[PDB]
Amino acid sequence: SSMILKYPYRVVDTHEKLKEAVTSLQGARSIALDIEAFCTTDQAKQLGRISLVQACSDAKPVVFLFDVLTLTPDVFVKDMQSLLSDREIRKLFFDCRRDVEALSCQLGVKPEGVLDLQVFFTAIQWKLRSVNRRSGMGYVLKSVAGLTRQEGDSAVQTAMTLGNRPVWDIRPLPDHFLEYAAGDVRHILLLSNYLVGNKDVPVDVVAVERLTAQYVEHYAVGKPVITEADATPAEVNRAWLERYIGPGGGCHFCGAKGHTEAECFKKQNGKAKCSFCGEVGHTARNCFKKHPQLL
Ligand SMILES: Nc1ncnc2c1ncn2[C@@H]1O[C@H](COP(=O)(O)O)[C@@H](O)[C@H]1O
Ligand SMILES: [Mn+2]
Ligand SMILES: [Mn+2]
Ligand SMILES: [Zn+2]
Ligand SMILES: [Zn+2]
Repeated sequence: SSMILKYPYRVVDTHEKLKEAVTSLQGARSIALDIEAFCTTDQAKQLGRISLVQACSDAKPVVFLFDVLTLTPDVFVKDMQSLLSDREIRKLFFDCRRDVEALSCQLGVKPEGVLDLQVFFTAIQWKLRSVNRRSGMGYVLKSVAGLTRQEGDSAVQTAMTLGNRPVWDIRPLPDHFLEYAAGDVRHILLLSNYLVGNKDVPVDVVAVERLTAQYVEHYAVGKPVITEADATPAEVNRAWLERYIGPGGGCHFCGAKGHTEAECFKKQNGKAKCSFCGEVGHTARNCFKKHPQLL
């Protein structure tokens, strides 16, 4: 699965290349998606103009970078909409809210069969700790796969953070912009191997598909979305978490919300440590080394 991180990118910027990419993605079971958009100077909620859509599936070891700007939304949608609409093909996102709004407003398509892995992580946190906070991809990759995420080129990130120019409008795109764009979908598809079809994961994939579908419905309405689904940008609607995931959990050792027993201070600090030999698990009064007359 760390093979996914070495998938090279192909730029899909012609009608011919688009048919080929579409043919390959049609054979997939899961497709990780992302959007790179023109930076908004204003810094309002919606993504700016779609520049690239990035796709990486379990059907081929490759990241497609669809140059929507060059192809035009019209040509892109003609060939991609049935695949986007096909609920039998899982679309994997990391925070789908804005991406879905953009697909709806700018391309006229609503994706079906969507799974939001940022929402998946929060659902796990809800189930175990009563935490409805959203985590960045870095934190999630670390916590779930033990991977330190290789950041993208700092020029790209800096240009974007300044917010005074579009950034993603230049053509051709330099190589380091393309490599930046390909980053997220590889991480998304990698991450889905740890979350989907894994019995160590305490939430059902279908419950998260159902929570994801609330986000798709809220954000794919053909127009800019005014009222947000979540109380603040960095969390997940608690009422939706109760509905699709169930009641929030907490620490089985001390009863408090916010942590599990493996992270409980009181559980670790409460365990017997031998004052004589140092080993956790017995007291001194039961220590074979301190008292050999117990052998
Ligand atoms: N630091 C940033 N400052 C401004 N816009 C950003 C920034 N990061 C991302 N964006 C915008 O959001 C899009 C999605 O980025 P990402 O969520 O990494 O896939 C980018 O293509 C930009 O349009
Ligand atoms: Mn994104
Ligand atoms: Mn991205
Ligand atoms: Zn505790
Ligand atoms: Zn001892």
